Amino acid sequence: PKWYPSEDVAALKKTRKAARPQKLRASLVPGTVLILLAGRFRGKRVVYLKHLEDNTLLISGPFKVNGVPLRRVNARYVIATSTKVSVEGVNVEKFNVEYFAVEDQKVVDKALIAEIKKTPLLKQYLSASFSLKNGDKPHMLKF
Amino acid sequence: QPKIGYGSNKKTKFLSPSGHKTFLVANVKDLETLTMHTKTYAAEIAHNISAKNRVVILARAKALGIKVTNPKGRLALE
Amino acid sequence: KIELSLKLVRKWKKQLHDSPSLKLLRNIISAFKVAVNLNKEDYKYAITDEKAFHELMFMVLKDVPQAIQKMAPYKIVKGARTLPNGGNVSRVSSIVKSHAGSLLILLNDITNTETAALVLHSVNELMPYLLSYRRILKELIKSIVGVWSTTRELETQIASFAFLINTTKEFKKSMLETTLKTTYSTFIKSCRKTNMRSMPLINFQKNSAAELFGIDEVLGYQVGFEYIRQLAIHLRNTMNATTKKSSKINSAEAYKIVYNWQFCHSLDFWSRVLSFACQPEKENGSESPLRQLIYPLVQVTLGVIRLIPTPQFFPLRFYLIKSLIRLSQNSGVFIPIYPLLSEILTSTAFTKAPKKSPNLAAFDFEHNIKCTQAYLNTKIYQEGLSEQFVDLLGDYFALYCKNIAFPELVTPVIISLRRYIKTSTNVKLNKRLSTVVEKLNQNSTFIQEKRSDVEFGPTNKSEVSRFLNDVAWNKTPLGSYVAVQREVKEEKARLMRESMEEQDKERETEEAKL
Amino acid sequence: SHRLYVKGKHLSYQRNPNVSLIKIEGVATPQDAQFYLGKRIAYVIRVMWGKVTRTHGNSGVVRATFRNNLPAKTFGASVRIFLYPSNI
Amino acid sequence: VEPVVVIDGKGHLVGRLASVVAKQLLNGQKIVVVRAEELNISGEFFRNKLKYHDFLFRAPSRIFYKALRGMVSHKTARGKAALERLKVFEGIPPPYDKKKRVVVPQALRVLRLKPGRKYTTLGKLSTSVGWKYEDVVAKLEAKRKVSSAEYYAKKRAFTKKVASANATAAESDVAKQLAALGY
RNA sequence: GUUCCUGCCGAAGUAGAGUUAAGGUGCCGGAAUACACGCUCAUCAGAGGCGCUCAAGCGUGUUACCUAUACUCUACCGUCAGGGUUGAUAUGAUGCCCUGACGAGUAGGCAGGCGUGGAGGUCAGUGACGAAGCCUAGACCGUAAGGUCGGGUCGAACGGCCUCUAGUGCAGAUCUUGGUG
RNA sequence: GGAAUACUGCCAGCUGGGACUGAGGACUGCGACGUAAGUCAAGGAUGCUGGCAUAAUGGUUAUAUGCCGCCCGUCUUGAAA
RNA sequence: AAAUUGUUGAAAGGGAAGGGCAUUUGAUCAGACAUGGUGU
Ligand SMILES: [Mg+2]
Ligand SMILES: [Mg+2]
Ligand SMILES: [Mg+2]
Ligand SMILES: [Mg+2]
Ligand SMILES: [Mg+2]
Ligand SMILES: [Mg+2]
Ligand SMILES: [Mg+2]
Ligand SMILES: [Mg+2]
Ligand SMILES: [Mg+2]
Ligand SMILES: [Mg+2]
Ligand SMILES: [Mg+2]
Repeated sequence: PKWYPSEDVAALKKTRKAARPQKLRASLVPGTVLILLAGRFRGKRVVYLKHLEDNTLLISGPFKVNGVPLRRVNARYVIATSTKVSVEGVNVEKFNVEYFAVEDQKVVDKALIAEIKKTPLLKQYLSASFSLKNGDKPHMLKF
Repeated sequence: QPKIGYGSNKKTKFLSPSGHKTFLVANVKDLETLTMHTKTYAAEIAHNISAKNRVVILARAKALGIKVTNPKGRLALE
Repeated sequence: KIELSLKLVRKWKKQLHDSPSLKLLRNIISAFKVAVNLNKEDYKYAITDEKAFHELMFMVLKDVPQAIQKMAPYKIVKGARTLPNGGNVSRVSSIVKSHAGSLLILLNDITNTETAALVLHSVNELMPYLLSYRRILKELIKSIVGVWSTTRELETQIASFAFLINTTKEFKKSMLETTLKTTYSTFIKSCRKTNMRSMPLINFQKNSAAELFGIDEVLGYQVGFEYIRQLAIHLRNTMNATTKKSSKINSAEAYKIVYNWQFCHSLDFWSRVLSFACQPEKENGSESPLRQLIYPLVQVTLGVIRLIPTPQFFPLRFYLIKSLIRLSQNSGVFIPIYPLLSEILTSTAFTKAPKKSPNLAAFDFEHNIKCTQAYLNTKIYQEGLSEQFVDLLGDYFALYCKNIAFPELVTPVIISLRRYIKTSTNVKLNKRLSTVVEKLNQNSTFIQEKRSDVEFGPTNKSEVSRFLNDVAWNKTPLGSYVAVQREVKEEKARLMRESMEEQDKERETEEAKL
Repeated sequence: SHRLYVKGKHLSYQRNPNVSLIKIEGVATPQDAQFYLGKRIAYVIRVMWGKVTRTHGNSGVVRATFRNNLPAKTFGASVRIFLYPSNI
Repeated sequence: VEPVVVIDGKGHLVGRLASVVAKQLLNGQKIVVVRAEELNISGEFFRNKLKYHDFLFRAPSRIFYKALRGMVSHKTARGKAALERLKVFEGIPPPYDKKKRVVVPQALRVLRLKPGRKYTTLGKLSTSVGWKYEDVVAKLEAKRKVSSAEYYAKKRAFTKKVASANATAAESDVAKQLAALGY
């Protein structure tokens, strides 16, 4: 109170806007392969592990397969393909949002590779990048 | 074609891009009427003021902390 | 929010003089920031006592630099004050980075000499941290140039320029390419409206900025050559615009763009700069780069003088003529100026009899650029125009008053003058022109009698430059005349100033009783 | 190749400089154009960003809004349309 | 779909071809027109003759250029740019003689003009209005047709080679396994 | 003859989004050179320009599509109407605030602003450190008539404000005169 | 005989993608749900993430190169013509 | 005093001076957070 209020302070009206947990798109499910459309790893195929509280999807390359480390990715900048891997092998509880502010990636990668081996040619798929060739129309293209 | 529908909003009317309404000032006494309304108003020295008076007005305005719209006019050009 | 108390400032100063810490410096600087931003805008500190505020200002400006130096003592290297490498320096550097624009606000709000000196000194002891920034070092040199440009106190201007020299000569790398730019840009846009009051001040500004260009022989050449070229662009734009038919911008009255005081201020400042750099002693038998800019400057000035041969702008011609005479005096370059003067001697003012005689005040040829349309075709204006013209001839032909080439520099002029004198109707003009004619013939005879005893030919430049080195220039018939005339002019200007000064004194008396 | 977009042409204005008409390759029907709604447009060095708003006509031309309107000299200029924000 | 499109002028109508080309140019596509002397116009020979006259450039290419410029707002910056994008020629000059040339179906005379309706050939019009070069172009065209017959023979041989290569690829396994699995 | 700008009432509005009438979907130009029928190409074919002839000509139906002073919602500006507000308002109860309706309008009529002079009163107004007048493809303000400032020009006095009183820019003809062929 | 489908109509039935608007500034009301306390999508947008400047860029001016227009009034479309 | 005519000087240009449009190359000017605090 060391200064009397010069002019006046207009208090903001109370806001009836409570934040609620996000409702993700139906295609996104744990163990779903993803295509990243921007950033350092744009056009690179990655695996989906879990959805964080702050609405940043968590993804692993695996770094072993394609050199993409554990990372947070925005959901809207990602395409979801119809091919899946079982994520039950990897537990994915410890690492969280605040944690993001090598050994863990190795632990995750061993379990995820274990499931990757069963499906044919999946490692090659995750290794290679994606791009649009001439004559490719996305709207028909089933991803 | 001019017409009333083009009229500007009252809350934004008569406002410079700096956000200060321009008020004409002739002498120090008229400057002092804008002592606290520094946020709402900015002073503008009249065209007919002599150079000797303009420096005094500018000094008093700086002391009061009132924005002058046209300083360095007739003390500098443009 | 902490409130400033006379206790708190006393404690901060108490622990400043013994064992300060970065926390204390940030606290002091934040309080200082509030203090300087009270009128112009969250803040941790509140100020209520004038004693506490004054004490804060005092201790800050006079001792926060001292503590800053003590924490991070700079070392003199090759004449420059340079900080060392270390973590503690970087922390202090951010602290000075948090003090700098409070100093800037003080600089922009200077109103008197002593406050200017204090702010400039405190700023002086904080260069070595602020040389690392360019939003601050530029605005610093931009602000003090602003003070050097807008102050009406000659002492404040002297303090600002002394600061500019002292800081510039130490470092020369970050600032010098900006000091020159800011000063000459002052002479372009933020130029002071001319009047008998501002003449000594603007003369000091020019005589001061001239020295800065001369310090760095090469870099000055880099700067001025660019800026003079800017003038040429305007010069070329107006010539084409007037001459061509295009109705783009002011075909008929384009003179307004180039026939302005700011432009004449420019061309005078450049002559002063080149004259300063090209002086024989500073030359010291060593060529300087600035001499090569003499030719561009002369071409620009001559191009400006001839762009209008109208009476309304004869005062403009006279000022640039004096500038060219100065340049030739200092550098020794041969400027042809008589063709211009004799070319004006066909005008309607130098030739036709006066029409009106309202008995107005005499025109201030020294301190004006324009006739104002009331002095046109008047007895006073003709009588003053000729008064200037005759003395300008006296000066120009007094430059070579003691040279061996003066006879043949005089012959074509005496013949043409007698042609004009014999055909001119105005009696007073013929009397004045006559005087110069006989004195020119007299000095021609003087030089002839002194040259009849010479054994070396024109090719021997060494001896030609030695001719009458024993004789003073003022002892020649044209010197002894014109020197006296200069006094009869100089005294006049003095009695103007020693008059105008009193007018203000008298004016002051009135506000005492108001 | 590293292309993750389709380079499309800017046709003209709505006729309104604010709205622009964009022709995108391999899109014959409005139904095909419905996929591209909401995608980011980038005219390319300087870049101006925008988005696809809604379809325009039966030929598959779409409307587009940029943060600053196009200078009107780019009618027929190449323009990029990215896949993000993806809805698939 | 190509950096440059070469359109044959034969059997096309000046208005429809010009409109289509102008629309393409305004979209940035670069188009070059060749063999414009044999361009077609609907109506009778006299009417087109007097139309070009009441306009009164004699060459067919220039007539096509005028017809196309009538579409484009040439006085604007955009129209000028569209105009430098265009190219028009009588006969095929080099190097486009070595490049295949598309047809615009919308402007084809065979698909547009009804049998038993008088039309006019632009070459005859241009010659009648004072274009004294229809003769030299015809011989160049005949030489071009001889070269094109040789090229057609070469293309037939190339197609036979392509058939042999396609047969060779058929008896390879990997393509057959891929097709059965997918694609 | 016309009658500074804006607004209002009335015989016989601004901006964003969507929808839609009349129309239109070869290009200029935004929309299918879409469909489905009957026709017609005639030396009178047949419709802004270029152009069109199994039409880009007709009549007859189908959808799709483009979009306006039209309709809906929102925000804004105005006029109108209904209201709230004093043991006093955080700014002239002729103030501030809330809510709603309308804005085409011909004939006719009414109001509010801008500018020009006259007079009374007033700003202890402004002025050689530059008053008035004029210009200003400069900046700010107002929907506009315009206003303020900057600069130029100008070179000695004049302006702002309350009141009453006078009083807003163009067109064209008979021709006339001088001057030039 | 058994129904199905088509059409019309209703749903205070779910769920997805778009676009424009974010007007208001202490609280008050109708409400909803909460054992309750409190919370909310209920009388007009808040939250999270990233970057945030000698930049992003903006203005003025000058040449050369070519394209178009090119006596003036009226007229004209939407506009030169 | 305008309006008008003539000599001389400067510049541009082409048979008219002349504009608008596009490209080209340059020259030159303006371009904050002086972010409130804490920490070693
Ligand atoms: Mg003025
Ligand atoms: Mg509307
Ligand atoms: Mg609409
Ligand atoms: Mg209130
Ligand atoms: Mg009503
Ligand atoms: Mg009505
Ligand atoms: Mg009065
Ligand atoms: Mg005016
Ligand atoms: Mg405005
Ligand atoms: Mg919906
Ligand atoms: Mg010449």
